[PDB]
Amino acid sequence: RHVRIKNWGSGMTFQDTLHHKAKGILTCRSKSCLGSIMTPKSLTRGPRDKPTPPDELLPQAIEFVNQYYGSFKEAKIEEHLARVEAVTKEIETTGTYQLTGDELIFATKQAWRNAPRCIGRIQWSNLQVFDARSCSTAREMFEHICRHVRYSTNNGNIRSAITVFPQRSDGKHDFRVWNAQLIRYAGYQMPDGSIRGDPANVEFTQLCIDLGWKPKYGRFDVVPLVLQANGRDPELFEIPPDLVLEVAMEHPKYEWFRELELKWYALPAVANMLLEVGGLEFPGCPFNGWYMGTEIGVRDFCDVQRYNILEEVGRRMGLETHKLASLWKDQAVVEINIAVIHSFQKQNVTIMDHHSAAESFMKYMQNEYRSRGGCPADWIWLVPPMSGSITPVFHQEMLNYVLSPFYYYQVEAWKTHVWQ
Amino acid sequence: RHVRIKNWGSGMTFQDTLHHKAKGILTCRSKSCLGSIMTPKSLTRGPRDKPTPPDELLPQAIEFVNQYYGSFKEAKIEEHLARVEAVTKEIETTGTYQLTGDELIFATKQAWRNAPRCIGRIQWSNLQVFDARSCSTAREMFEHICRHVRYSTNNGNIRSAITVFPQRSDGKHDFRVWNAQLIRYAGYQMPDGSIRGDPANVEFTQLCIDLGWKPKYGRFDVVPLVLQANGRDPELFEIPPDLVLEVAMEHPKYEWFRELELKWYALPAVANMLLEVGGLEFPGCPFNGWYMGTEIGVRDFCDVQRYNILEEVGRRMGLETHKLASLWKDQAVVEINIAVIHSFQKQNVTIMDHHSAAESFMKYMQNEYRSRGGCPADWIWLVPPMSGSITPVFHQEMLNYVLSPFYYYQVEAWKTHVWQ
Ligand code: HEM
Ligand code: HEM
Ligand SMILES: C[C@H](O)[C@H](O)[C@H]1CNC2=NC(N)=NC(=O)C2=N1
Ligand SMILES: C[C@H](O)[C@H](O)[C@H]1CNc2nc(N)[nH]c(=O)c2N1
Ligand SMILES: [Zn+2]
Repeated sequence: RHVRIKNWGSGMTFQDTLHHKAKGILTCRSKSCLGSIMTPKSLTRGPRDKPTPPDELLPQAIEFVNQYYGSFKEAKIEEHLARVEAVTKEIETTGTYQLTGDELIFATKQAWRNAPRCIGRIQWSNLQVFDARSCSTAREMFEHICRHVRYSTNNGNIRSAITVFPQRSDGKHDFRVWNAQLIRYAGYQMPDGSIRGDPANVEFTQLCIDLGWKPKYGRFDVVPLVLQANGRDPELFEIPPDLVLEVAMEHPKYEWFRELELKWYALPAVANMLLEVGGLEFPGCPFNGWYMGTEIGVRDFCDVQRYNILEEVGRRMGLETHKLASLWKDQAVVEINIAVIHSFQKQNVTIMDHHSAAESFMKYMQNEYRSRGGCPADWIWLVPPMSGSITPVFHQEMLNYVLSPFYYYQVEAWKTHVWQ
Repeated sequence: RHVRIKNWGSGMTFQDTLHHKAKGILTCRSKSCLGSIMTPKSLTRGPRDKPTPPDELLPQAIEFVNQYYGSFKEAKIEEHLARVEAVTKEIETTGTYQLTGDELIFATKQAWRNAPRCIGRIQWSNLQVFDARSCSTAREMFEHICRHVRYSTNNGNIRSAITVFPQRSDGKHDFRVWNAQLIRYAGYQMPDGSIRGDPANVEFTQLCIDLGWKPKYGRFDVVPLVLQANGRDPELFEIPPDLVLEVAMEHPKYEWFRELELKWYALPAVANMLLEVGGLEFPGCPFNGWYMGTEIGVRDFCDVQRYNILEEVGRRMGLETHKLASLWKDQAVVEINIAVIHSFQKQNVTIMDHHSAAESFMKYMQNEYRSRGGCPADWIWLVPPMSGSITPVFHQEMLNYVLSPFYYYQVEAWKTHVWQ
């Protein structure tokens, strides 16, 4: 009982059976589709008070094992039986189990593939897995994070990597990075109420400030890392500036663009999500890829609740800023995006334009239906926030479902954290 | 219970209660969201062979009367309940019922209001309803439609209007327009293998040629209306040229845009949908509004399966069309859309840009929540094909659901027509 989906631009169709393996968690019903909801609690894995009862954990562990051994081109039936026995007992003995280093590598790459809002999934097999499950202290987390950052930054030739911290035990000893991103700029509410820097980051910058960080009141101040080790209250650590590559924004025809004095960091890294694997939850697993120009050019720079430079750019381009119908906003957003693309390239830092990205995703999607008869995808997030129908993705019908392993959101740590 | 949704670019939130009155017909399960499917069977109201079982009909009939009568600030229980009585008898006796003139006006507007994929809904209360439920012939249908086209074109000052043809009886005497739109250009499969005109219309165009129309082999040849009266084989009727307002495409600065020799028609009218009202189905109800610039500039002119002029425009613009990262496709699509809105304005024909349209939709969405505690909306359809996040609609979370009255899809007539 597959579900046929079609691409109205190429006529290509896929039959989807994989969604049958999905968890019955989405909130859509016959009466209503809630697909445009950003952070549904269906895509959220929140805080635990007790450890997962072992009996409850057993079935999911075996399923992951079966899934792990199932990825084997050349089946290891014997190794497979062994491992299933090993896990059953380990859970029987320790109430939990540890993934081998290879099962973790597999689990990380698979959760990326099962990430329906990620357009960069064609690179799913190129992922550096930093095993940091041995971790015990906030300082150690800091060092693992700087290693990751130096690795992935790689002097501009950005590389993907994930750092997996210790798995959740009882939920009272979680290893989590409170930051949404590893690198992110601060936002400050000035004494008169106005905001300087990234307005989306005002709340968290205050937390940092409340924890001892010295505010610098600039437009682009990298906030410090707020690390929670072993469920202890978090500690601040500042990424050494030499590990933070940044790009100054210039525009290939507009000399004055440089006067805007804009820049953005090279490393996109999600730090506050939870990796789910065979029943196990990993509350700390920062991961990164490289940038899709539109994230900076359209969202970071043009969202009204972010940097909001559209008005000022339209004005400098000499556009009919007074009427919507002149499409000045659309001319501005394109030039800003050309700037972003042009600047990273100039400085030799990895960045992909939304067209090449979408074309790579179509390729990935086809490979997925070919290999596993399915590819969970969220149309709303995959389609670029600029030139939608100009991309193949816009014209692609998709199915959105949650498989396993999966990268879930969590409740923001400060919201749940009991300070001691 | 309600469902709270929020706009991330304004902070406004709504609490949806209306969704409970929606029809449980969406195919989204907990295990899968297929909201990106374009023509789902859940949104399709197909053919019949028997009349609607009166037992099934009656409740939907009553519900409608209640809704209708409930729509007055000044209530009238006497009149209301009597109309419930009347409709009961009618269905009991006749096995069906007939709406009043005012009820039909209410149903059409209310169905428009309940049209999730419509960004134009703020205008929902301004709709001219051409009653033609007495219609009996193909020429008569053609005459009602010519009246409709003339009223709506209004010399460029476009007006919204719907023409309701007789309600379906037993499914064997459906009054229907086979064409998707009232006005649309033809697509020809040329001998050298190329396609001339609108490629998306090659199939319907061949159908017309098969029914006896003389193909003109031009790029913008209006196809003949293919009209089915009382279930009879369809009959062709070409709309008087003088009744077809068109706009020659020109760009405000690019003098060579005229060399492209493009033009488009001013009246957009969905000709093949089904109006559902209290159990009643009206397979023929052509409606129209005015154009949102993007439909023509991004979709009709830029889809690769349509006119696909992106490449030559980019070339004419002197862009690095060989490099996707140059964002040449983005610069070209912006100028194409500026030509569109410029040309319509210059020729004094009604058209609305996507920022202005998106803005009005937000105004409408709020009124709706204040009014009925709901507003079914399809995010995927409502977000313009270009510059998505620059518009407030992108940042708006929505609930998509099916209410009554409602405009559904139908299986294309030819796929089901038994030629007598
Ligand atoms: C290989 C280069 C990569 C590119 C270009 C890329 C690009 C993107 C983009 C453009 C988004 C949309 C997010 C937004 O707009 O907020 C996204 C989301 C996401 N990416 Fe990828 N990504 C890459 C690698 C990765 C890796 C390695 C992982 C996990 C190991 C990953 C996991 C995710 C997840 C989980 C989301 C959803 C985030 C959310 O819910 O906010 N990505 N990515
Ligand atoms: C008042 C000016 C109007 C504007 C600017 C407008 C604009 C639009 C746009 C841009 C779409 C998306 C279509 C696409 O891209 O395929 C749409 C869809 C739709 N409109 Fe509106 N519209 C208007 C009036 C109306 C009226 C008066 C009705 C009904 C009497 C209506 C019913 C619909 C329906 C049912 C759809 C869904 C079409 C489909 O499923 O293909 N619209 N409209
Ligand atoms: C596959 C995908 O659902 C389709 O390409 C959709 C996307 N959104 C859309 N939106 C609008 N307004 N018209 C379309 O034809 C359309 N096509
Ligand atoms: C409300 C709506 O779901 C929200 O604006 C979404 C739309 N699509 C998106 N897509 C991406 N990639 N990133 C986002 O933050 C969003 N936001
Ligand atoms: Zn859904």
